[PDB]
Amino acid sequence: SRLGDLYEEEMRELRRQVDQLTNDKARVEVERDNLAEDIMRLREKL
Amino acid sequence: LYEEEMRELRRQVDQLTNDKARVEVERDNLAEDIMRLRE
Repeated sequence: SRLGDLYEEEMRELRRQVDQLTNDKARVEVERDNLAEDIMRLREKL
Repeated sequence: LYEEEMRELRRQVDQLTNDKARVEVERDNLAEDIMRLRE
């Protein structure tokens, strides 16, 4: 009943949080690597 | 067998959550060093 459907509402919500974090994490990695690029450039300008 | 899913997605989320907190620290320390540099 409401029980059968509730689990689907979870798997949905859970796989949704995954995709969120999966993305947000990729996006932080990019912030990260880029800050490093920036440090490299600033360093070669010595 | 349904739990296996509900608990994997549940772990997978905890993993990502930790992985992302970690990468945020990496990023932020980088940003702080850039400040330390230009500063």
